[PDB]
Amino acid sequence: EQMIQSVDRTAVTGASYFTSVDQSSVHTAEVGSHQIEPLKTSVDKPGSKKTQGEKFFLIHSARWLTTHALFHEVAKLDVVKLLYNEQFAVQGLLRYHTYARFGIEIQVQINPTPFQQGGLICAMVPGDQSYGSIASLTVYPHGLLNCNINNVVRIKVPFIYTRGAYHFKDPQYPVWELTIRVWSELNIGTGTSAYTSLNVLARFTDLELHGLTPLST
Amino acid sequence: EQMIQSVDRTAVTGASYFTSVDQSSVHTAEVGSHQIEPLKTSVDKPGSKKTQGEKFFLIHSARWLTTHALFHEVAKLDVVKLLYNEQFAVQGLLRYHTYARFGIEIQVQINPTPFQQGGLICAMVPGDQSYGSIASLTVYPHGLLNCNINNVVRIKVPFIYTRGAYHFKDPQYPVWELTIRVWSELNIGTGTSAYTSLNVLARFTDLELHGLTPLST
Amino acid sequence: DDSGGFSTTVSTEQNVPDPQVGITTMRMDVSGVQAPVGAITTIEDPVLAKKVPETFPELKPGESRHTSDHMSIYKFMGRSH
Amino acid sequence: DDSGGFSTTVSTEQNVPDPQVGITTMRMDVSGVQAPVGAITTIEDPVLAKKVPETFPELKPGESRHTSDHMSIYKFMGRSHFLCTFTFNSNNKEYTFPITLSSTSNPPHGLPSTLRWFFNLFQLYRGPLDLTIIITGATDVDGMAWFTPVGLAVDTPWVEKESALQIDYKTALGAVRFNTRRTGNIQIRLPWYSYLYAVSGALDGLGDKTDSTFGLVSIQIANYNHSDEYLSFSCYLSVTEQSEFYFPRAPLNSNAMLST
Amino acid sequence: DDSGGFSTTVSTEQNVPDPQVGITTMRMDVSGVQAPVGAITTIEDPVLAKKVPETFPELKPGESRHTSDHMSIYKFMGRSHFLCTFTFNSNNKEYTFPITLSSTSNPPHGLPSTLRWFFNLFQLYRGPLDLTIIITGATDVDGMAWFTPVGLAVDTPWVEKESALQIDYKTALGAVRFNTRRTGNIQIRLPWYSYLYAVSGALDGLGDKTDSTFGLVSIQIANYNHSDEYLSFSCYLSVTEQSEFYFPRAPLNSNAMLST
Repeated sequence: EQMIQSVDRTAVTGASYFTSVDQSSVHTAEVGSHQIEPLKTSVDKPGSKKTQGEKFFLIHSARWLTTHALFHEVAKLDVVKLLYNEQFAVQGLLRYHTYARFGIEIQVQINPTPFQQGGLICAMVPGDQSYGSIASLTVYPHGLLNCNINNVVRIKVPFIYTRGAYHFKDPQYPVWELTIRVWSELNIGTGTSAYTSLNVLARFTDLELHGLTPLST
Repeated sequence: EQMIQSVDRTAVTGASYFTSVDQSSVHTAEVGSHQIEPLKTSVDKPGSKKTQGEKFFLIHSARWLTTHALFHEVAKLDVVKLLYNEQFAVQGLLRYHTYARFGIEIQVQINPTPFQQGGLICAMVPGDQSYGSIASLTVYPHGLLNCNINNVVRIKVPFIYTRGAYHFKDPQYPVWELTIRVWSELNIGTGTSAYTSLNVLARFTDLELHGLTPLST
Repeated sequence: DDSGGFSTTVSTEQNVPDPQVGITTMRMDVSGVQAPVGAITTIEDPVLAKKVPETFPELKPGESRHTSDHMSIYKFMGRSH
Repeated sequence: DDSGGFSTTVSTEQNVPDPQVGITTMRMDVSGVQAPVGAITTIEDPVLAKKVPETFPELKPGESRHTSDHMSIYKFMGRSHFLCTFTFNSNNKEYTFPITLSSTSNPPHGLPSTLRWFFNLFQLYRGPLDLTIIITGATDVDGMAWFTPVGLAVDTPWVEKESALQIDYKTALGAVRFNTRRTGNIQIRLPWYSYLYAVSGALDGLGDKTDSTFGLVSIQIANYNHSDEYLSFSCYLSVTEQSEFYFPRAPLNSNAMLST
Repeated sequence: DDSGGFSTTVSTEQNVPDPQVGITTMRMDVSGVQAPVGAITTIEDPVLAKKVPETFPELKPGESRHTSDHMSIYKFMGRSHFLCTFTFNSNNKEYTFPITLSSTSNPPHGLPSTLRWFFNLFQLYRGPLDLTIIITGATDVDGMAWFTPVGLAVDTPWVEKESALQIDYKTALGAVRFNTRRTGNIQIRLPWYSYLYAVSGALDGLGDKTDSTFGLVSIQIANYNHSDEYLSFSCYLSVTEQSEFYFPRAPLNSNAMLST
């Protein structure tokens, strides 16, 4: 007695975070399979989280002048609040996620012409300076822009914050405030450009996500 | 004769697709490192391409009636052109990429009350039906929605198209047109609902990307 | 599954090209007095579609006489148009 | 690098905590007639920052005499500090005060003196605390002091008044009832109960309403009825070692340190 | 089956107590890319009920940080709770109150607040208890507090009056005499003396007069003679581990929880 084949009434599918439970069910219909067509269309590393979010972004820039006095703040910036924004394609990743955590890495650049002189100071301070005295900023991770020698610095911080992970729609308070001050005022010759540019870069590290959701829209 | 340490004038950084070449340079300042804080905030698989793009999406739906005649097309749909859209968070991935290629998998669902009767046919046709006669649609990958037995079907296609990979801003022509027809008309009792719903699902597979770019904005 | 496909039910294939050779040949009797089970089956889940059709008693259908084989696409399209 | 960092130049570290031990000891002469090379160096790339400073001839600086070692944070903070103090004009009323690291909060309502100066040195804090209180004046007065976690229903801070809370709703929170007579002083370890990973006092505006509050403490008195005899209180804090610390900050300016 | 049960289908169990430990720990990843089969199941035949729930991908949920573990009944109920309180207008009078699990009994006379909510969770209870009391106000007042088992001759509950009992008949029952002066607080372990297998608070009508009463406690004061100075009392309970529990019930509705 060979039994005839039994129709499968109940079967379960699933993907990513998703689930279905189906009573009409039946087997799935494939054709072909994954393929590698050995003449490659575009030979860059294929896109992925590694590809996208990890990359650098120009963030904020301001020119730096002579008339700034000691510790006149040239730059009060926020890491996070600026990244999240319409202007990037990294925007995509966050805007669909509620919770994220990450490390930060920063580049800072200027181009003093060697006839100029002065120095700048880059401090990465969580929260805010608050009433913490100016003088001590070097305690924080930092580098010293110096017209003489270094034209560039690189700072790297891992995650520091009081809760589990940051939340974009309703940030408690900005994680990393990026402060920049006039460390030694710019003194110039005569006819030299009395100004000089300043730029900033950023990228996430070990970026992790949670909580997909449309509600961002 | 112990030489004093030499300042490093020239050093090169890089990340993702990015590159810098810097003459102000110096070493990078770390603090700490990557960490795992063993009481875990949210225990889902952390987000990634796997997480996001691979998931299902509700796409299109239409009700199906009696008055439809034989082969009256209930559903003429496009896979791609609908996905790319503001309404999703998968939108994020593409909108920053020029070129993409991928496999497709489809779900289709209805709920005929067993007193109703009829059948539907789901065909995945690249390009268009064009003048290809109706009769033969079963040649294509397909399943048969049948009020009697199966309430569900699942179709899976890998990539088929005439160029290297699809391009969103300027699609040549839609890759996968999804056609649905009235295979055997709906005949009803008296007082039974004369209509029934129809829904569709999709997800990418082996999704690969290329060509980050702002120009989408 | 690296590709993430979850499922309970079997995943399979459909419409594999060139399942059989055009010419009739032996690449015994076929089926009888054993069971004609494949006669009744459901046409959806390709598994049951991929069963071999069987209906009545049969005999192995002999042999083609000629080797020239017309149902291979090439040998056909060789003739111009 | 799985994390994708590309670079030509060396990657390094900066500001490693507790590089050296406070007490002076041997854990020979130091340096001379060999080379004073580290004298001249550039201060940016932390490599050259992490070189050992060297200038003149030296001698190994002998030995501390005493073992008691004051520069370990714990052994320091073991000594308590003032916290807050107040009085009562009435019988059968309750006073509450928050314990809040807010640096913005300025005493008489807020952390005064040392503590104010203290908790602005570092971003994160967590763990248990030691609350003590001390009583003065009239005796055979009774009190109950309950501890209320952050955010749960609580009557106003910095106020002397009678509560609306169910005595149940109070006592079940855990409590200590005591007589001004017999002892009058108290030492109890505050628990660590928070939905926060940690708490921090360097904050501004919105969050300072929240992450800055370690929790609340309320005290109510009874049978003080006779108005005379002048009760008053005092409260002191110190931190056990089961608490920890994270990530130094810059210290406060002169103008931020008040005292009473 | 000696008990005679015939059946074709499997016989099984349901609702096994303490299936898992409260603290989160490891006593790998959890489930994924294998099958989420348990998602769909029928809720009746406990077999399918006893399947492990599974829905999405998961990760082993890390670790609790602290060892102190609050979901074991004992460690919870260690913390005492309010019980009852009252006063005295007079000298040389006695007040008695029953200790009764009756849920029907509504405070001020009955179990208030948490305890009321508490003992309706489970049918049976047995074992020792911990009675504490606390005193307030005038000092050099004396008292004696005797414990009376269920059913033996006892003066009325919820009443402040002088007793007719032989001082002998009192004291031999076991007693504690004490001075409001020296200490004022007391912790003593109630014995378990009953002719009942256990006691239970979910009851109605006739039996509630009986099985609901763990026992009686009376307190009498002396030398309060001078009417002034306002004595008052308070009483707290908690349960040692030598007591046990049985057979859960459903918890009370909102409208059954009162407090004072």
